[PDB]
Amino acid sequence: MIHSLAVVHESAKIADSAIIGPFCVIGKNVVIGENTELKSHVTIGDNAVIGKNNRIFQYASIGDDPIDYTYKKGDFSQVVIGDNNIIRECATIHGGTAKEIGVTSVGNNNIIMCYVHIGHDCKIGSYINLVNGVGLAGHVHIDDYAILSSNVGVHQFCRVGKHAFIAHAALVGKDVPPYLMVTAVNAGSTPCGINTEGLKRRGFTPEEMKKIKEVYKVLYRKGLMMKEAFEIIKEMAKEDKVLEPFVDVIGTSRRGILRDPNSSSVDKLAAALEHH
Amino acid sequence: MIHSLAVVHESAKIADSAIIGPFCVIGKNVVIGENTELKSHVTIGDNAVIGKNNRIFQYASIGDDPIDYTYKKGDFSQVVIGDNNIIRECATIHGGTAKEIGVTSVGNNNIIMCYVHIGHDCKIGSYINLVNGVGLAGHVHIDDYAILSSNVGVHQFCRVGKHAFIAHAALVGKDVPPYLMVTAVNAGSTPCGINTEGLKRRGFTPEEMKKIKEVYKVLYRKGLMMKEAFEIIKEMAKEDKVLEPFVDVIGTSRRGILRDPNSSSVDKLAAALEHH
Amino acid sequence: MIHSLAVVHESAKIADSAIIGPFCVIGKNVVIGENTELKSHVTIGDNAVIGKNNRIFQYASIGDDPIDYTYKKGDFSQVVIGDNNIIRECATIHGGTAKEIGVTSVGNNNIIMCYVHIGHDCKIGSYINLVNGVGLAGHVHIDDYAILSSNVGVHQFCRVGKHAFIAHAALVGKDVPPYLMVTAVNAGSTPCGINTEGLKRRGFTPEEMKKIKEVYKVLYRKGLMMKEAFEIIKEMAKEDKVLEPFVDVIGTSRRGILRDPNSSSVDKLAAALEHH
Repeated sequence: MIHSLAVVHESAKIADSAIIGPFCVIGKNVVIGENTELKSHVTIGDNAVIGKNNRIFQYASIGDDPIDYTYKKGDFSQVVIGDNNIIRECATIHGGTAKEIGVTSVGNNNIIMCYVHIGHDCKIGSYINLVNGVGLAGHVHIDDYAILSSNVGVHQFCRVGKHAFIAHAALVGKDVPPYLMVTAVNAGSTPCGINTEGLKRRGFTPEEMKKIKEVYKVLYRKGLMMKEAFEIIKEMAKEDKVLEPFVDVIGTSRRGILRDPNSSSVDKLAAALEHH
Repeated sequence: MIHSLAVVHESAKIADSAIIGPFCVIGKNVVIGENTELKSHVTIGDNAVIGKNNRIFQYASIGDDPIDYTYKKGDFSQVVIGDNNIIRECATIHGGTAKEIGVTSVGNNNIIMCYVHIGHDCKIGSYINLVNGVGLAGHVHIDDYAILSSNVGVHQFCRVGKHAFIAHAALVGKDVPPYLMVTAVNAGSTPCGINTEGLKRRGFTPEEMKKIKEVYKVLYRKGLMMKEAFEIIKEMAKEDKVLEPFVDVIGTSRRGILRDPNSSSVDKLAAALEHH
Repeated sequence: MIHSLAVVHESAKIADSAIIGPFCVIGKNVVIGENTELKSHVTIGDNAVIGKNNRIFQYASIGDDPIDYTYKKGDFSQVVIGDNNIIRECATIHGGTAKEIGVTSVGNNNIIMCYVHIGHDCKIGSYINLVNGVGLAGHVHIDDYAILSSNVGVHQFCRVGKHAFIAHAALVGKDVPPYLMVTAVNAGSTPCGINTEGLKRRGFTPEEMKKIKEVYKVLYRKGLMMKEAFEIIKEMAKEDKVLEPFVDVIGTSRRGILRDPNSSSVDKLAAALEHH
């Protein structure tokens, strides 16, 4: 039911089973799917497409103007949201810009928590947790099952690979390989092993986790340069397909791969001081 | 007066002298006490109990669903708020969960500032300042008179003892003894002496402050392990009751006590290089 | 047009061409100028003065009570905002206090982004970017063209000089000279050269940039104390007027000047180990 105290543009298409609470404002050419609830005080920008079974909390702003100095009124701007999402209080999801395709997209089954910001042209996958205060600048890709903890910041054009975990207040300025744990290097971020807890919970087998950890070693513990490491990883991925996401993220990197700048202190050459 | 433009469920109990501003949304079985003002755009969740003389600012969300993967609709969730509180813009206070008692509680005379988040099952005491952007994950206990500065984050199940001061952007991952100053170790937090400024202002005497500082030494400067330090503190507390809160926080710790990991650099054994 | 679903006090003066969206709340003795839009859900506090061509987004709170323990009802509190500003979602701009003049002021052509907090008695100049989550405690001065990146915090009474750039999550606790790049020293902030990118974009010439960089050297690379450096800078400013803002910020400092505490590691005396 559309509450009598909501404002809805007449061109909006709202499924019968959708709940539009009091004091919601729904813009031009919006589509809202079946069984989606907008609790109260929700603003939906022009052209937004929202799927089924979504729960959107008060003071969430969805599909409104990008914050981009290159944007000007007359540009087409859109947010697409999938199904089964929870979007909490004061979240902001902005539409895309003309320099790409004008689309910000969010997939399925995500938990987007309080004060979370998803900037213009982001691509958010499925089954993701964005904890309170996460901020994603424009053009950020977050892959399936990733966890970004509270106050995590991700700079423009960065990618977080599948099943990664980013710890409280880490700043992500380079691409994060899948499966990784990333801690705050106070200002910045560093690799901190594999997300073994998430992986066990999601049904990864000992054999799969062994291969993922070996890739971690190849990347960060064997004294190899990125060219040499990537070549080894590609060969590994042939036999073990659970490693394919490594090939994706590293191969298509825009901003370079997250490194451990202090690996030389703990790599093979540092720790091998005996024969055998 | 209940503004004509507010939405109030008919089962809500609102004192005559309460002010419910325009565009407020008040849920089922809510109780709002005498002389409490809800300025405008305030959302109050089902079952919430709010005391007297409270001032709640626009876009504050109080008593709504917990963010907890263990929560499911059908669970009883409640926020209890005491008297004389100020709750500022965009604050979020979530109800409790079924794994405890389903109650988040806030005491008296608190200042909860802009964008502050009080997660499920928190217990907030009285006379506390939570500065802009403070985030408290579930099950956090904040004791009386504590100051948590801007952007302070506290992880789940942690406790901040009475009269503590937590500096800008510190992350609290262990229990904080009463009376302490805590600074940001950039990512994390460390002890930085006693909150002498707050303590003087609150009427603590030279004798009391001398004993509190001696406990600081026992904990962090005498080269003692926690078992040995706690035993000394317990004996001290018999003679001087101002130390009792030390016994409370340390004795009942869930997450361990905040340490100085670099105490060995500045302890008795490091600084004693002469006789006498 | 004033939307039928907005609440406007009868003493408010609103220009014909102003757009007051649905669910806005406009307080006593407010003035809103020509061609300013308040999108929806905007709260404007008593006595606020807003200029022309402003665009203010949903859930922005402007001109309401200061967060100051010295403030009491009956004190005059005001926000003044200039022209051509963009103020994004969930921004909070608080009025001034009685200990100064009771005025918070914002100039022209600013971009104030999501969740930005401008505390009591701030003075914000023109052409400034305050990126998401910036927090300015009371009495903060931000000079023209400054960029404060996401989650930057500025303590009370601090000044950021013209054309400065403050990097992600830096904490500003001292005055920042004009033209500087400032990075997060994880907890705190440090000088990191000159804002050469902003300066080139704003039409600064090679000669001007050469002089600005020489002042950087005088301040941070020649092993000089602040008294000696300031005296040299003052003489430099006579010949080259682009340096005058250095004289302003350093000469009138309330909180001291931002230093590089580790300059002795990289100064003239450290790097000069040969003749010639």
